[PDB]
Amino acid sequence: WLVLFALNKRVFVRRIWVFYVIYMAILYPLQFFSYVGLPPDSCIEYPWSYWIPSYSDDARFNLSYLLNLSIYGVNWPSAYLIGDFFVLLLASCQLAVFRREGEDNDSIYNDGNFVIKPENPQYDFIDTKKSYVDYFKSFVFHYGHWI
Amino acid sequence: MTVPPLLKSCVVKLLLPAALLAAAIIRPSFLSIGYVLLALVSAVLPPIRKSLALPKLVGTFVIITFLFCLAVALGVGSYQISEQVVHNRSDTTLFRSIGLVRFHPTGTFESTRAFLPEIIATSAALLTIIIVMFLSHSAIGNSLRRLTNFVLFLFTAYVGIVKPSLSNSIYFLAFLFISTWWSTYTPLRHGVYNQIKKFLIFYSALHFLVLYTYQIPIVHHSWLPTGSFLPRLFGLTVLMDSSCPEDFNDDDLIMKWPLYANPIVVLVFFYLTVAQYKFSAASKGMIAVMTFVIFHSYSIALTAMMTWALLYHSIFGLILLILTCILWIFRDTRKSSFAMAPIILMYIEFLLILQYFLSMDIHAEIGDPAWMNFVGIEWTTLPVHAVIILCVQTLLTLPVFLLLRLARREKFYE
Amino acid sequence: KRWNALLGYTLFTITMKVCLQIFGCVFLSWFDQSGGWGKTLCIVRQLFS
Repeated sequence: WLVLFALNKRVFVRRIWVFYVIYMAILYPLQFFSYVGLPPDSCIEYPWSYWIPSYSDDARFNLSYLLNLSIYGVNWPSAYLIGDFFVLLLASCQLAVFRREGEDNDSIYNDGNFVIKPENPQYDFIDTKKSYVDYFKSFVFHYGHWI
Repeated sequence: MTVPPLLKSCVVKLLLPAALLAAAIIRPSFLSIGYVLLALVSAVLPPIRKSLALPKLVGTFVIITFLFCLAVALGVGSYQISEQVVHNRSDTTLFRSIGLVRFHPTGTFESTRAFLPEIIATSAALLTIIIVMFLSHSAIGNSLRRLTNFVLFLFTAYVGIVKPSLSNSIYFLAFLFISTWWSTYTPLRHGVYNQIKKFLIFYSALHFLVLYTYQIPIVHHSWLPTGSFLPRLFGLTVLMDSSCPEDFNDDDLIMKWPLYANPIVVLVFFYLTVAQYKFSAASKGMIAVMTFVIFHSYSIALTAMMTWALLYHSIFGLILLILTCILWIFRDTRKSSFAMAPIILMYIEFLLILQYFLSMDIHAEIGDPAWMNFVGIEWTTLPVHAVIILCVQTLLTLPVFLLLRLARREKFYE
Repeated sequence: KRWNALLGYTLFTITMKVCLQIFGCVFLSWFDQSGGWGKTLCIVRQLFS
């Protein structure tokens, strides 16, 4: 998802962000259900206990763990859930931003030519010294590529 | 933008042949012919001195290197893959001759050896790609030049000494010819010097070709055995014969320095020759020194001539000592040397060529004729002693050779 | 274009590292071979981390 996001312009991201947020909001309950798994009282084995019988028990356990498939009596880390929740928070808030949005966030190069544009709404911050915010602006928009 | 033309050109022209020769001496095959030829075509290439970018002829040679190296690497890889999929006969003879070798899991320098030459070839090809795509953007000096010409003269002598045979017989013949021309004190034309250098480079390239292509296991196994009539006469020694699970002559003498040193010595000779082709007490003190030098040159040369008579035993040496006492018995010692310098030069050069013939790589081919039992100079069966003794011989005959130089110089002064 | 290529290469290597995580945690048993081929793949395991 990250790869498809980064190497595409903002129009494609705007088109696919609803799909992405739906996918994440479906996976999160699915991931929690996978972490919970079947009750031990049910005494029903899982299909991924025999996906790779040619290997040792450790390999099968790690394969189920990386696929986030349920293991009887395993302590799932909370960091996974916290990270996925934060991804869900950011995805939902960015969806809200996407619905209420004009043409401010995307690139100014959608016109096609890459020469200096005739007029821009903001002054020449490099020569002027409006405030300390101007100092930070010059530092990060003039030496940010160095960082 | 700061592309160093000379630096990267030297890196190419020196190291890529260096790793080339390393991967060659790793294993011999038709890769010998092709890959050593790619090395030796460069020779003394037109330098990229920030003019006209890369030379057109140099660029053509380099792109030929691209094509040949890529084709060879791809062919070896494909043939190895085919052998792996499918798997001492004629097919196996071609298997060694192409550049492939059997793969076994039990070698630090052998298991890697199954694919190392093509890996080195591909690495050299990639470096050539990068460099070709990136490059497109005196009195003491004269004295040192003559000194390095003199040490190149001594190196011609030494590389003739290391393997006395028809492979170096022409080396010794060119040595003696240029030495006699230089001894007459006649300024040898730079055209003749260039012709001599060109002949030396051509025959040296032929020498590398024959010595290595003969080092291929199939050549010495099939066409003619190692140390047979032609190797004993012209001079052909195989260094490495160890191969993958299906090393020269004998190790009676452990050192065998000349035989092991022949490849590297002749290689550095080639490099020096191609580089050279491309490249108070007042006056009374040393004027009196030079006067004493010209008044005692015949004396010191004759004492060295005695020293030769001490070191080496022959009825020829008896002739040497009787001529020595004849020259040192009369009052006209300087005039006697002045008059009989050509005769003594002819005698000593004949003795050089005679001991050279006696020290040829041939052994028991001539037998032991009447000039052996009666006269008695050793056959020099061991080459370790032979190289040292003949080097002593030439470093000793240098001044008795210079005496004719001085005699001729004085002679045309009047 | 060059900066976007750097972006794409960083995302290429992030994907390769994530996919090699599972290759090293459960697919590492193909790496328990004998010498030679196993030695070479053991080295490539070292140099791909």
